Amino acid sequence: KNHPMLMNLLK
Amino acid sequence: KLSEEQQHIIAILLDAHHKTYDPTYADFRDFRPPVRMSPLSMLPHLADLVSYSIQKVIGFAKMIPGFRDLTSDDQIVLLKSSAIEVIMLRSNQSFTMDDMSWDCGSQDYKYDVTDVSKAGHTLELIEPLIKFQVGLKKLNLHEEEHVLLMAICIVSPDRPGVQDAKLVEAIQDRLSNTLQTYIRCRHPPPGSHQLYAKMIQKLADLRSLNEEHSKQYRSLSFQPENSMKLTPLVLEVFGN
Ligand SMILES: C=C1[C@H](O)CC(=C/C=C2\CCC[C@]3(C)[C@@H]([C@H](C)CCCC(C)(C)O)CC[C@@H]23)C[C@H]1O
Ligand SMILES: CCN(CC)c1ccc2ccc(=O)oc2c1
Repeated sequence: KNHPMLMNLLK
Repeated sequence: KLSEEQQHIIAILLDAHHKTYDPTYADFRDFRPPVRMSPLSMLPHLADLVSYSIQKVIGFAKMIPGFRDLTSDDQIVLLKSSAIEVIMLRSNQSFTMDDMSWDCGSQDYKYDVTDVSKAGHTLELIEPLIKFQVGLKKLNLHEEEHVLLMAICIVSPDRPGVQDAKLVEAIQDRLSNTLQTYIRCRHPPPGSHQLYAKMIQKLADLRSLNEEHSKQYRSLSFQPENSMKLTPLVLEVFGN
């Protein structure tokens, strides 16, 4: 939830 | 005995750690330089090391069996709450009893109590951080046990905000049972004595280390002049 960089590194 | 599945898990976690942990520390040349001249002198350097270390912990986490069956939101909750803990655990590999420091290959990249103070933290964190490192070092873990401990720490069902706790528990259980069973079959006495329970104790020490760090981090980061010295990834992951 508003964690664009973490979500990117996780994809 | 140690099942085929359990042997597979350990092989996976070893490989994942090796891909995400360079024991030469070659990438440390990309970090803002260290300065040990100067309040918060070491903050740029250590902010960068942690930001890198965050990325590497994510790259480890992704390769944990089961981790990806988790929703993206749960993956996020688990990494956000465990990141500092896994950086503390993974740092034990560079940490040396010889002089109570993290030894990353060269004098430039060797960090002690004073360095961590020059990054905005106090002894209320650093002292029990060093003692943790010493207690973890004394266990003399097999690399297999090390990678399983980091994995078990990432996949903890109790972290607040976890929607699908039962799936997180089942994933963790597979790793916990792999670890109990590995200690029994491959870790000879006396080093194996209560070793599991001493490993889980370290997970409890990490909760307390996490809390303290979160609180010193809040105080550090509220000051917009220090938050300027951090990275965007450290800001998103630890908070803003
Ligand atoms: C690659 C690695 C690890 O990922 C991290 C390494 C060391 C870890 C350290 C040594 C210096 C002090 C560190 C960074 C601690 C320090 C309190 C983190 C501070 C982060 C901040 C943003 C300033 O709050 C945590 C872990 C400690 C070296 C090496 O073993
Ligand atoms: C040889 C390919 N790579 C990544 C460089 C690695 C790195 C570390 C390990 C560690 C263990 C393992 O079983 O395989 C590995 C492969």
